[PDB]
Amino acid sequence: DLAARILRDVKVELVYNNSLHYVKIRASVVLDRP
Amino acid sequence: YQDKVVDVEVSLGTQPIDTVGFETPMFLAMHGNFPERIRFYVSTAGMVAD
Repeated sequence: DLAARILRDVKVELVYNNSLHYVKIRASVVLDRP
Repeated sequence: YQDKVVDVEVSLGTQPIDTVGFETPMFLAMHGNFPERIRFYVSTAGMVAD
């Protein structure tokens, strides 16, 4: 590879940022707390 | 006898060498578009030209 002057093994990694599509919520009503 | 006050030898050990490559495929089709036996293409737009 040095003789032919060619570099091959470059590597990269990325983490794409997913947008939000759906949401689910749980609510509750209480009178007191221990 | 010698004819040079200083003499220098230089030798290059950087000779490149042919290598095989495991990438390029072949498809053996039937046609008469070009006279030679093999043609290389980098895109379909090149093939449509021929």
